[PDB]
Amino acid sequence: SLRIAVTPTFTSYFIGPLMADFYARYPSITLQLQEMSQEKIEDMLCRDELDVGIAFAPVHSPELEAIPLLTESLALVVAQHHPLAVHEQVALSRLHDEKLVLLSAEFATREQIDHYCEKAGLHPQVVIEANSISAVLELIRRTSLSTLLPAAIATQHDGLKAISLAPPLLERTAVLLRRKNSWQTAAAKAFLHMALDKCA
Amino acid sequence: RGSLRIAVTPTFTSYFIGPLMADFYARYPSITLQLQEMSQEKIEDMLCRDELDVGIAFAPVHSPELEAIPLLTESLALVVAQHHPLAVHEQVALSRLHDEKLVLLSAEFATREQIDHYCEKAGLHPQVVIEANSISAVLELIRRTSLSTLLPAAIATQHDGLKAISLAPPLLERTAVLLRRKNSWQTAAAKAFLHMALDKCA
Repeated sequence: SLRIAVTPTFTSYFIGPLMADFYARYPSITLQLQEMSQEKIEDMLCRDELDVGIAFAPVHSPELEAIPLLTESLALVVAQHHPLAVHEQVALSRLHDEKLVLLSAEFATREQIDHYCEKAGLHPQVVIEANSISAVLELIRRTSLSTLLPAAIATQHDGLKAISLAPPLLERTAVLLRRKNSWQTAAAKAFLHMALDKCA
Repeated sequence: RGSLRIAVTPTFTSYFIGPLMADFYARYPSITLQLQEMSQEKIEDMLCRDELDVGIAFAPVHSPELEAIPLLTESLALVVAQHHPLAVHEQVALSRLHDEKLVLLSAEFATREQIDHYCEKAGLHPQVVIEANSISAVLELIRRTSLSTLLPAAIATQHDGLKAISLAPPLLERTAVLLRRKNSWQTAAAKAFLHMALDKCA
């Protein structure tokens, strides 16, 4: 009965493949996956309500151990018919003229976006906000709007492309979390190992 | 030149609201849009407090101060990947669920609540090997395995690698509804949105 929790960005590109592979390898293990804020993941782990979590550094809880997983970098994600979809990379200043669909303020990703946009002197117009990554992706594929999301998400979807931002806007280190000195089951350990191999 | 605050229950995020909002935006680019998926209860509550302009959920509505407009009928289907053994059929007997290993939404979702209730009622107790608090995650799991899930048939249409198999005796059918607080006049945008919502279901 492996209980997994991840911050919202991972749901859109990381966890699906990994869990599918794990299930295929170990069909007898019942899986539970929940996406939620990092704070809630850290708290639930402390209370042994979860076996493994996936979030970002820095971890706020001392009783938790963090193992670097990968680097997540924000890109301008657009549909193939977007004017900028022709480039592989674009200058950060381009954001000024972009009409964006973004995740709402309760998402850590949106918080970081605002902070670093402010820091870089960028204030693009946000015409649409949604509290769902899937909703944002749907909106971008059907319009000429763009969004700011981890580049890894575009790879998962055909009609979407991730445009790297010249001076990068946001880079974060994804981490695997587990409560220290509270030992793991064979399934949990296998899962952690699989998560690392996939990122190797 | 105004704003439009929309709320919808989870299933609509996966097939209905995306196309509708994209069309609305294209038609009225000057209107700022805000979309939030949440439980029906929270949608009804927020509407009563004028914290939303329009909501989409299901009958029956519990709040008297809200007006409901029938939108469409949502029926649960067995959603599988094209390589699923049953993907060859367009319809299967409900008894098939017994042998299915399912990936379902967790207990906090009304959709899961209804699934459990009607399965119990029909004398069906399929094995649930994976639970997730996200429709997207469920879909990704189904695409990559030979498991199946129970979701609105309309979702499969949106995804190529997925097929919705109709259930002989249906399992669950719900009336989707548009919600707006009565006697509290709507903006031009809100009214336009409602009309567009209906046209797309016409």
